Amino acid sequence: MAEDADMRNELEEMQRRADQLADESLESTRRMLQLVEESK
Amino acid sequence: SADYYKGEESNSSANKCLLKVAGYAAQLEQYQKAIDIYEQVGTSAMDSPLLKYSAKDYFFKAALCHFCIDMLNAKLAVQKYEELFPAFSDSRECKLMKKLLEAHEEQNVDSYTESVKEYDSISRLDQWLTTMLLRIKKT
Repeated sequence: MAEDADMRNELEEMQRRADQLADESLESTRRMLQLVEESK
Repeated sequence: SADYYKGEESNSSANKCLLKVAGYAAQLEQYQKAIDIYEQVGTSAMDSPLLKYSAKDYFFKAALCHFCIDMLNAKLAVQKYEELFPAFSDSRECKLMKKLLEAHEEQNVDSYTESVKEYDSISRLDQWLTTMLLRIKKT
C-alpha cells in the first residue's frame, strides 16, 4: 500500500498544482478586464 | 464667461463652462438646471464625429440628477434617451440604472449596495457620483 499511498500523495500535490494554475488564470483574466476597461 | 464665448461663436469652450456650471449647481440641491444643461450638451455632442463617443456619459449624469426628484420620472426618462440613442443601451450605465431601479422598487437596499460595490470595484467611482448615490440611497 506504501507504493499506492505515496503515488496518491503525489497525485494530491498535483491537484494542488492544478488548483493553483486555474486560480492564477482567473486572476490574470480579472486584471485583463481591469486594464482593458481603464484605457477608454 | 460662457455668455461671452457663445457671443463670440467659439463653440466647444462655452460647453465646458456650462458643464462646470451644471455640475456645481447640482451640488446645491437644485436639479432642474443641471438636467437641462446635461441634456442640451448631450444632444449637441451626439452629432459631432469626435465627441460622439463621450455623449453617452452626459446622459447618465442627467438620469442620476433626475432620480432624486422621483423614481417614476427617472424610469420614463431612460426610455426617452434609449429610443433616441439606441447605442446607449450597450454602455454599462444603462444596466447599472436598471439594476438599481429593480433593487429600489422593493426597498432592497442590500442589492442596490452590492451592485454599487461591484461597479466601484470594476472601476473606481468619483466623489460627485459617490455623494449623489449616497443621497439617492437615503430614500
